[PDB]
Amino acid sequence: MDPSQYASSSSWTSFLKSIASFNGDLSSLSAPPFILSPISLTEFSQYWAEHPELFLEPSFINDDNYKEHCLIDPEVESPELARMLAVTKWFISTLKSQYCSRNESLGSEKKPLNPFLGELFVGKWENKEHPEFGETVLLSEQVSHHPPVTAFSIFNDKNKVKLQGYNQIKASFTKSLMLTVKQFGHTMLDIKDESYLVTPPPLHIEGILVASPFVELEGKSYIQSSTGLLCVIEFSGRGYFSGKKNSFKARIYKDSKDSKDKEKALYTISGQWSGSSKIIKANKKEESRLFYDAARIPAEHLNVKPLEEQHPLESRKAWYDVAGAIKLGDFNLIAKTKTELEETQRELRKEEEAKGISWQRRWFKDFDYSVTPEEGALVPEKDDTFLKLASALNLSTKNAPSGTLVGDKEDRKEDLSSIHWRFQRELWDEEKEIVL
Ligand SMILES: C[C@H](CCCC(C)(C)O)[C@H]1CC[C@H]2[C@@H]3CC=C4C[C@@H](O)CC[C@]4(C)[C@H]3CC[C@]12C
Repeated sequence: MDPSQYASSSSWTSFLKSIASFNGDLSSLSAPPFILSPISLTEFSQYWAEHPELFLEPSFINDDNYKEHCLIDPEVESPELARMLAVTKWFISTLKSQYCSRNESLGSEKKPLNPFLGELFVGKWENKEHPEFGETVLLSEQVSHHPPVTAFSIFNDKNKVKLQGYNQIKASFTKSLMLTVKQFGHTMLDIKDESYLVTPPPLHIEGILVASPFVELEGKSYIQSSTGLLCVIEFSGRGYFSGKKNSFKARIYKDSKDSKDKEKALYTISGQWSGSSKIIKANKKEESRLFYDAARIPAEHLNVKPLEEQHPLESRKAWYDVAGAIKLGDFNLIAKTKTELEETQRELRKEEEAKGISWQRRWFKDFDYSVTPEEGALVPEKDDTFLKLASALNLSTKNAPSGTLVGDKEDRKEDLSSIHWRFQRELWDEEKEIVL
């Protein structure tokens, strides 16, 4: 049907009625074919680096050239600050990819494919037009199905820029049918020997009643550097804190302590992350400059090998039949193909249980950060980067919502684990089957 027919359709009405009985698992809802996306969540990891030049920029800034690598402030105080400004610009640049890509390619936000345990998605940004850049690799793996958890790493060996992280969510519907989403997990970016800890923001899905879903961000995100510098990004939409949707205000401080006083902000950035934003240095409001305009720089999609040469665990290869059925809009075929894949997985889980076998993750391992870890689990190292960055930001190391600070209600929750997924580069180095 035409999108103008979605909202009043029998299918959508049935879907909305099933929300009143939501059990916490989004996959239990009856999503009509018109609201389905043929893209799996394991693919979302690619949204962290669709602007290759911004991802790598920090690695080109040093003590001898930093003032030439800060467009909005050729008088920037230090290379550490120039790099924080670059990391902040990169982070803001990821937002349109992360949260607006389906609206552009599908017409609205839609239900992504729920990845199967073990699902992989790999590719690379060859950066052919920039030999100094080198190849940037993406590795994404579904490390959990119950609940869904995606782990990923994006790395550029040539310039020593590496990123790793994981993601999972908890969702709930309000009585007004707003889908509230809390993200869990964090991402770490290493620029040579300098590190940055990034926490994703909470969000909500609007437009459910009218069958035209879209994401709006809320809350805050943090970017804590090993240099002590901290960027605090606050999100809002429509009105109340801004005159337009997809808005934000970011402030960079010398350290976490200073972030307690907005007046101590070294720079203040404001605007729309899906559009343009300006930056002000100190309190010189009369001298604002353009910081980033998402509309001027088209996203660069990574190179993925043809389906013909993909391993059975690779996302597009595995979901091929379902994706085809979704594109055809065939109700019965979508049900048939999806059930075939998911039933096969259920059978595997039951077999492993009967034989006393467990599923082994491929390139990531869960590290128990709790004081009393499981006797067989892996434990963090001495100079763990996450621990030092979390300490500097006074961030909870428990499995609380992303960005939870020590002492917050979520951090004071009883019997809360502290297990975090970490990339094991050695496992990729010794990979014997998967290629790019
Ligand atoms: C599961 C729901 C859709 C449910 C639709 C329904 C209720 C009709 O089935 C989707 C919609 C928006 C999706 C998020 C979009 C962006 C991101 C950022 C990425 O880095 C991690 C995944 C995440 C949080 C998506 C999760 C799934 C979401 C909420």
